[PDB]
Amino acid sequence: IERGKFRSLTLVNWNGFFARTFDLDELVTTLSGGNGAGKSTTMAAFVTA
Amino acid sequence: RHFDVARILVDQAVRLGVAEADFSGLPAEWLAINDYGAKVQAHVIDTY
Amino acid sequence: VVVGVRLQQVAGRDRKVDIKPFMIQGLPTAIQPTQLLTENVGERQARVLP
Repeated sequence: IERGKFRSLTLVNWNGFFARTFDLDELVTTLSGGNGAGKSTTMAAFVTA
Repeated sequence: RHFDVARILVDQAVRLGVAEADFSGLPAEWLAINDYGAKVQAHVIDTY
Repeated sequence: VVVGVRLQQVAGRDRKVDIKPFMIQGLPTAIQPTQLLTENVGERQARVLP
């Protein structure tokens, strides 16, 4: 009960993200843009964290 | 229609310059933009 | 609970990277991660602190 939740992700001095933060949704955190927008870089930042 | 609206607006607004406060290290807040609970996180676009 | 990793581009012919994990507990709910890691120096663009 009362499962813990990821609330925020932060990328510092990353290519395309100097001081970026994403507020992580409880169910659906969808990140979208043009191709090559660093989207893969965002998932990479999370996973390497 | 509001969601369909918002995307269309954003896809336009963001292309015009970028927000300078984004690099201050201070996250923007989720300003409400209508009833029913819709919110937008956005720094003020300043540098065109 | 905040968790995180420091990263650094290791100089060399091969594009290497060095990583260091860390954790923080008891942080005030108000303070955002960016503030802790970034120094809002008088310059337009904030610094990132080791």
